[PDB]
Amino acid sequence: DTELLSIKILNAGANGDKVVEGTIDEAKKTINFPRLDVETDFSALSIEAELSEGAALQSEVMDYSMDAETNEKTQVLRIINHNRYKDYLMKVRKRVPVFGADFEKPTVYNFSGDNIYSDFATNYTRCASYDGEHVLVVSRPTTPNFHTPHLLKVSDLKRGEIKPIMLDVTGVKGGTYDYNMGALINGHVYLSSLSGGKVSPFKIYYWETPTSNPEVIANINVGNIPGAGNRHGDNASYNIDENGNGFIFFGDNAATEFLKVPISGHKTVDIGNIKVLPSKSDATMVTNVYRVGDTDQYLWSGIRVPVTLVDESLGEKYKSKIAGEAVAPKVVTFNEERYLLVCTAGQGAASKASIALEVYDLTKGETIEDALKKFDEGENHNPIYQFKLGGSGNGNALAQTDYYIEKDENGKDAKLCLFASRTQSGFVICEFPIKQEEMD
Repeated sequence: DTELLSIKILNAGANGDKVVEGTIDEAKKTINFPRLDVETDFSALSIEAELSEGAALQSEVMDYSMDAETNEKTQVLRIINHNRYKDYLMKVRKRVPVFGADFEKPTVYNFSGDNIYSDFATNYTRCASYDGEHVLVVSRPTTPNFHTPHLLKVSDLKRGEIKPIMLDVTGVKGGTYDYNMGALINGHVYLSSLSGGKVSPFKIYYWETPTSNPEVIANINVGNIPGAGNRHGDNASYNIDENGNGFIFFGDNAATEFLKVPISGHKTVDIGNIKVLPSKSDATMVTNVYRVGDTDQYLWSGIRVPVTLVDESLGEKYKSKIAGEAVAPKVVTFNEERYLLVCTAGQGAASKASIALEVYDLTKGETIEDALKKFDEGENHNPIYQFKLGGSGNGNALAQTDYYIEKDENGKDAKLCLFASRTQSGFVICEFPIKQEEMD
């Protein structure tokens, strides 16, 4: 007959004691095995086989020596008898570690497109934020819902249940709009008013918990800020660390500047150190400035401002090629990879922006500047993941991003959860597992 009925490697693994079964494809005359530990002594693999009556292996020991660079090697396994022989191509492979999120396995909770969150169907809601536990919807009340700003518990939304938890907004008044932007940070809620001129109150409010009374933490007289523009609060980039320290950036409507507003201890706004930073008309009113990790650098982008690495005074360090009206640029580190999370805005009825959550791979490179350079230099500039929110271009295309990382019982990253929201399109939560070794 002359064939190989079964085969095993008897001495795989660091300790040369793992028995690994082979798969024989008789039509193709091939033999495969699951990938072996990289610590295996591949120079002398001992094998055991079942053959047809009378057939012998040439040898029971095979040399699959590979250099550290190579992950696979094929050798001929010959079976012989009294006058016949048959050659099989036997492939042995090393395990290859894998990193980051598996973007091929999204779990999506969609409140956009056909399922657009109702408050997001008008320009009376221009902001939403997410922290894994809730979604904050900064809705100004309007027909027919008349919803004030509220939270939605993520566990409810995953079951398709919309159950608004309204914030206490007693005394939350002042400004051309009482509220417009906001954020969920450290389990707290922040909201800011829209100041329509020098004399319009520019207020920042804080909720310790969802059921707390509101606290006014700032009431900024824009008229007392030398160099400030006319209107603030159309956009906001809240950068507040785990100790409640950082800056809120507020670009003026005319895109002449940003107000950099310092915050410490979660609630203390330093009015004596508000800085006016130069912006440019191409940023537009839809623009954001977000801190890279716990470093002293930030990413700035806008409608006609590609994602740019800048210092804390908005001094330009590196302009990347990531554009397409990507706004709210956040750098996410997850399971040893580094991603850029953006939402494309779609500002102007004629805009051709994707209107989408987009993720770009920025893994290769030491620093964020190196990573942006390496991205720019590569052949492929497509996002590694996209979720289109639907809708079309409008005149108030404010968009937000956020993320949350779930860790396992051992403190290791397990699940990457990404959020984007866009005015008049809605919001999405997209969850991804860590990659698993292609156990092929």
